[PDB]
Amino acid sequence: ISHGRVFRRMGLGPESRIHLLRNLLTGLVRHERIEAPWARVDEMRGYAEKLIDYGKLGDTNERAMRMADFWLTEKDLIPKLFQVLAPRYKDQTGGYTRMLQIPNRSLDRAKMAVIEYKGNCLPPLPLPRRDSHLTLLNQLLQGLRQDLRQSQ
Amino acid sequence: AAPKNRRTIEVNRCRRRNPQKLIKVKNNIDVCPECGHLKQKHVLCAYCYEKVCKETAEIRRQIGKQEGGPFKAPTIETVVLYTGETPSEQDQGKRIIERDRKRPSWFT
Amino acid sequence: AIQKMTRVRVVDNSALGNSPYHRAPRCIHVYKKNGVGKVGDQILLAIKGQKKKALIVGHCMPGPRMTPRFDSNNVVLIEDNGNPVGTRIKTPIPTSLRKREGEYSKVLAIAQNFV
Amino acid sequence: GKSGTWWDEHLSEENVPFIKQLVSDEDKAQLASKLCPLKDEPWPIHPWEPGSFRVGLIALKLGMMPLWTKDGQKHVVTLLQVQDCHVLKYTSKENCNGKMATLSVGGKTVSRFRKATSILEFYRELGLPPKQTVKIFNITDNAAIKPGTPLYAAHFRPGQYVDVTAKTIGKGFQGVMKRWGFKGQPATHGQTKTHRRPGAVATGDIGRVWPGTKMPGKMGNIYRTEYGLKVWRINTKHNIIYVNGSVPGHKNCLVKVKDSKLPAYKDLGKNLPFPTYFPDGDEEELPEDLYDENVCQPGAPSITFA
Amino acid sequence: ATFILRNVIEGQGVEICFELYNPRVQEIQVVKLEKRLDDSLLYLRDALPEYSTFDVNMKPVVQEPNQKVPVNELKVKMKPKPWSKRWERPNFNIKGIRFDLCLTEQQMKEAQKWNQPWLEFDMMREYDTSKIEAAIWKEIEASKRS
RNA sequence: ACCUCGAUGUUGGAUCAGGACAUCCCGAUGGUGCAGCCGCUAUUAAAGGUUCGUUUGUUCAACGAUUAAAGUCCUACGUGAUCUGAGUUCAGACCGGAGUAAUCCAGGUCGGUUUCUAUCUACUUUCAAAUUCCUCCCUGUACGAAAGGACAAGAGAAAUAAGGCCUACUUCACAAAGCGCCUUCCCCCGUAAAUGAUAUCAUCUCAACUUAGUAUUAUACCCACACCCACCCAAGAACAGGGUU
RNA sequence: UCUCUUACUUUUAACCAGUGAAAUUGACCUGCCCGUGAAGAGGCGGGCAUAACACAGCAAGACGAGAAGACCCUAUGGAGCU
RNA sequence: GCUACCUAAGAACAGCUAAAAGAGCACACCCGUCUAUGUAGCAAAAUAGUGGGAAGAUUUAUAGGUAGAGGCGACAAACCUA
Ligand SMILES: [Mg+2]
Ligand SMILES: [Mg+2]
Ligand SMILES: [Mg+2]
Ligand SMILES: [Mg+2]
Ligand SMILES: [Mg+2]
Ligand SMILES: [Mg+2]
Ligand SMILES: [Mg+2]
Ligand SMILES: [Mg+2]
Ligand SMILES: [Mg+2]
Ligand SMILES: [Mg+2]
Ligand SMILES: [Mg+2]
Ligand SMILES: [Mg+2]
Ligand SMILES: [Mg+2]
Ligand SMILES: [Mg+2]
Ligand SMILES: [Mg+2]
Ligand SMILES: [Mg+2]
Ligand SMILES: [Mg+2]
Ligand SMILES: [Mg+2]
Ligand SMILES: [Mg+2]
Ligand SMILES: [Mg+2]
Ligand SMILES: [Mg+2]
Ligand SMILES: [Mg+2]
Ligand SMILES: [Mg+2]
Ligand SMILES: [Mg+2]
Ligand SMILES: [Mg+2]
Ligand SMILES: [Mg+2]
Ligand SMILES: [Mg+2]
Ligand SMILES: [Mg+2]
Ligand SMILES: [Mg+2]
Ligand SMILES: [Mg+2]
Ligand SMILES: [Zn+2]
Repeated sequence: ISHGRVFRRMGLGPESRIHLLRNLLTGLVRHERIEAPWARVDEMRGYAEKLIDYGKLGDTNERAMRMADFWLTEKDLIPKLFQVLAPRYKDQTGGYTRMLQIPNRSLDRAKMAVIEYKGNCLPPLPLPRRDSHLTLLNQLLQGLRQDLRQSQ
Repeated sequence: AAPKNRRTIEVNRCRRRNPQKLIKVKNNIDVCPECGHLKQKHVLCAYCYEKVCKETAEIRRQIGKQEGGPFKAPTIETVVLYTGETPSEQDQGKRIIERDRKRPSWFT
Repeated sequence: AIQKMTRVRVVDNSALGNSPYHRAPRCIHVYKKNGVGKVGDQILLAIKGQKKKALIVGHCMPGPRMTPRFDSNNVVLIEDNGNPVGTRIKTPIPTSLRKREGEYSKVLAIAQNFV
Repeated sequence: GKSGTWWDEHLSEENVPFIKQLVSDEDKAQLASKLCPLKDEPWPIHPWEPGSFRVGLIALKLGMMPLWTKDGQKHVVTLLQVQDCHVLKYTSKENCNGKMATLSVGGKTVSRFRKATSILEFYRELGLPPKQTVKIFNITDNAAIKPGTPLYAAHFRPGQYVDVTAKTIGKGFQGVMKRWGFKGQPATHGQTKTHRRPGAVATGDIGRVWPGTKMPGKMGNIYRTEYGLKVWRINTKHNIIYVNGSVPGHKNCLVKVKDSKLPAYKDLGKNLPFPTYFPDGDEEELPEDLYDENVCQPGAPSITFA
Repeated sequence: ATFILRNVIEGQGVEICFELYNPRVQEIQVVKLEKRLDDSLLYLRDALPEYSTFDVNMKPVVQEPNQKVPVNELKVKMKPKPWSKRWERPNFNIKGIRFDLCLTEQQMKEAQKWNQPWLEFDMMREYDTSKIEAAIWKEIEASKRS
């Protein structure tokens, strides 16, 4: 029975799971693009949201500094996270880290996904664009909207 | 445990040819507006995915060739370029990484 | 909860519980349908190798809300018919035992402090 | 062949919020239109009879809050909020089973995009938004109510025992000790793979097992009826029912509360509205909270014993 | 909402479980408002009786409500090792027990094995209460005004 | 010694129960060597319990504390493809005895490997209508010379089993359990009595009928044929179940 | 250890990808009760029962699987000790 | 060449208490009293501690000898290539 409980187990326990999530977070901060199973990328995004929030809260804070030093095992990523990814989202709150699903892997055929931050100097992934506002259904909806607006 | 007799071929057919074990026919396969290499709903196309993966790999190769040794991570943003294209005025403090090919139509 | 084979300390002023002995007095039976004894129940206590009844005046587990929670199992000795053994009760007795008033009239009268 | 489709598939980026707002305004207008059922064409109201019953309500279990009385005791009440409760249709006596009439009552409102075609057609012909679940109450003949009237939580009054039934929390495929409550073998007393095993199931002479043998499996995924639930407080503004005891089910779920059928509470609804509490024809505004003559009100100036 | 009060009455520990919202409560009076280094004094059952013993007829000390609530940084000893719970475990996080005059270095060394440094940086398990606090404060202000 | 030495596992205990009365009890009668609470006899009814412990190896057997009881038999002297051998069916040894020795003990003791991935039948909430102890005015009344104590009714507190909950106590926390809380509603056939002939009295009827004397032809969960990529879930092994305004 | 069990992690458990067994098999279109028989019947008599096909757990039976029983008895078949 | 015994030349045993010792705890090492896991397993005899010894009746690398009407035996009818 696991009602209302998340925390998907991956490694041999909580410590191994946290270590794997920290490694994934470091890789995502470095390369800004990682393909991994859906649960792993979901947890990575969930932790990266709070990481970006804490990095945006301030730099001189000792709590955020200790958290960045703990969750980043490369040291050099801390100044980058504090001076690039923090001033970038100064106008956004919690709207970032877009998740996209890929088919399968050519090894064990496992469900994977790729996530990335907004902006991104790398070319954007092919986003599932919706239908244009010129199809029959869209034109009929626009006509009905204009009719109800002129009738009001 | 040990069987007292032997299962027949009829029981085997009824067990292995049931619609529960047979593979279901999915109806989520469509086409892609770009390129078109048989994609699926809620799943990105493999062709454009491979293209953007190769492009990201080339950009990372160029970055590693420009950075040199490990343990760097610059404190400024980055911007990639292609053949020609002079840097703009709002891209002075960003690292310039130019390539050696024309600019694609899917990267603006 | 005071069940059986429990090392309880006598808090009375008699010559049985206050006298030293090589074995602590332990309960052997609870006068109830089940084997769970709460405050205000009659139990059998073996003191100095004998058979005498007892009365639970405060265990250690928290029952309801408006009730005390003593750190030690307090038990006042009692005979068969309603006559207490001890005459001075130094340990405080909770006010939850005053709802009887019929079978423990003298035990509540020989007491001192109340919580 | 035909592929899967939904409602927000062939829409642009400027049409989905428009459709959402339009359908929201539509359902709000449809809910507001059925606000005064008495001024329309109401059915004739019959007086209360000792040999008759009435229709229940559908509430939503919010949570459980403690409650105290005037004598000093502490009880427990459960919050049952009635969001939207209406009548769907009406079946006569000679069309169901030839015994007692029935009424179709729906739960809270939902969307029109995730329902069947027949359900949408029925809710369009009736004039109400679709509901989540549909319940049926067995009533008599003189308690006939026109379908399409709002049902508030003020239908019950403090001082009546009701029965609330819902779907309990399922445990899935669990063991037998946690399901039926069977005792287990000792732990480290040399036991070899038997700490949670039932052991025997039958005898050796019968050569089989009985169907009424308690064995592990699915448990909890069923509806259970609870009896003996007295109400202590009736809310009017938020429409909250304060039933004593526990409600079988989890939180934020639709329940089914109705009158009790126990022999100790046979004819006790003579001081209650037999049809339906109408806030239009009553010619009076009930207070926000209806307290009982035994529950300690929150505005009490510290009750003291004497 | 309930709270347990610890006090020794005639060499006997009495713990009453009152209720903050109960019709039988007459009046709640604070005798000495002060904080400590721990938010849960459940370890007082295994301590010396002289620490948990207070005078029942003591006079409440009055002060200003602007002293930032003075915190009493007083350490309490413990009875040998017949204790109730394992307070030496890092999961309890207690900074008010003198482990120098009660336990040895090997006991602390073997008890520190259950330390979870990753729990302090779990991030997701942190309950950030700010908007809810502002909402309930606005609600209580609107209820107190009119 | 009638299938069973090309193999029928052997005493208990834990778990799980089924059936039967030659019935301990609560349901209902008649008598008494029934003065009232303590007892006995004969009948109908199985919807339940049959405790907490010690030591001896026990199904046997011994002793301490309760209520109405610590009831009996069969189910491979129930159940080892679920669990343990404390002995009982070996290889070693010790004490006592028979025996030239070897050897043996329906005389005693120390320890003495417990193996199987479910093939087949059959099962996986049958949805539900419980049982009982104590106290209070009656009660210190009928009863004897005295102990003592009810028959029945009303009210209040409680024990086992079943159906649920986390918000108040605990395990300790975006959840799940009990040590905490709510409810559990109808009986079951044996007599006591009018009139009546056969048998003009009398007669309760394996005659035609009248009263306790049959509860019930009971009541609530749950009963919309098809939008389904994907996400979430108090729903969940897959599947299936609910929401996405 | 129990009254009275519980909170979490791993192996393991359920599905996806492949290598892939062992014991065992007269054939099975394989339900229950009463009674009978080589004496304990899913295949016999009389009744009750019945659209078909997989997945996930327990043991009541098919006197289920492994050893031509080590316990009792026969053998003019052996061997050890005195 | 595993195991019983013997022969010649070698190696091994931290640290503390070392009462002088076929002394004690305790590394590496010699053997395996018990629990749990499997009995077609990692293994035709395994996995951790609770275990006894560990300055000597201790263990071990090399080479040789004692074999069935027998070898050997601090005597288990124990061992002599599962
Ligand atoms: Mg894993
Ligand atoms: Mg157990
Ligand atoms: Mg075990
Ligand atoms: Mg074993
Ligand atoms: Mg404790
Ligand atoms: Mg024979
Ligand atoms: Mg035989
Ligand atoms: Mg055979
Ligand atoms: Mg066999
Ligand atoms: Mg009888
Ligand atoms: Mg015992
Ligand atoms: Mg047997
Ligand atoms: Mg068996
Ligand atoms: Mg076995
Ligand atoms: Mg031994
Ligand atoms: Mg099966
Ligand atoms: Mg078969
Ligand atoms: Mg597979
Ligand atoms: Mg024949
Ligand atoms: Mg038969
Ligand atoms: Mg057969
Ligand atoms: Mg043979
Ligand atoms: Mg012969
Ligand atoms: Mg011969
Ligand atoms: Mg010969
Ligand atoms: Mg010979
Ligand atoms: Mg030797
Ligand atoms: Mg020595
Ligand atoms: Mg030694
Ligand atoms: Mg010998
Ligand atoms: Zn494409």
